[PDB]
Amino acid sequence: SLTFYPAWLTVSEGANATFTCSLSNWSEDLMLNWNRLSPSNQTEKQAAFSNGLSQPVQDARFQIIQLPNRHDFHMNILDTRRNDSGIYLCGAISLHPKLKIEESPGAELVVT
Amino acid sequence: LFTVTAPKEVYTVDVGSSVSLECDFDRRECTELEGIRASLQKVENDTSLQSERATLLEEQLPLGKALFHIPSVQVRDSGQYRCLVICGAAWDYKYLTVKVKASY
Repeated sequence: SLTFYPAWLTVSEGANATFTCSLSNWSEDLMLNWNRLSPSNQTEKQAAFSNGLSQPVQDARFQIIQLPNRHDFHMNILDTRRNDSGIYLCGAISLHPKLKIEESPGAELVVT
Repeated sequence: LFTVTAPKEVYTVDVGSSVSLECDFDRRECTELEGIRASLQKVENDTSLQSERATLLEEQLPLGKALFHIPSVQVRDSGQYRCLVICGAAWDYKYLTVKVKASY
């Protein structure tokens, strides 16, 4: 399963925001996305981690950084903007032996 | 940068009839070099598996649509699904909702 913490994060505009996505009992082949919930509660992709590389969908402030010797990942927003405020989550996919998606619970970011 | 969108996010169907569900994807991020795979997963908790009830109408894929079909809808088919597309290393998904009308 996946967890995503802290459950609530408040930072001043311009400061970094860091969430941790933590994967339990996952295999070596990690494919992990960072998503944000829209006002309608639809998921929107922010960044992707695969191979051992993070890539942002369009904003390079969003980086997924694997932690030392863990299936734990920092989801960093560098230099936050007030309109980054919202609910975020992480999701992971395995393609073998069976297709599965796991989602973390949401975590809320407030940028003041 | 590959992404999936869901311009249609809520679907309605009567028990006994079939429902179609779809999500669209960015094709200029998908070639036949790295393959393309699509899946529908019913949300039953935090982890989703492939739906047993739905199948993929794969003729829509070259048009950038992942179109799923569930025949003979029953009440238990109600609720949220994740519409997932994978293009090589890249993947994304959207939530879709099925609303069911049951009569006698």
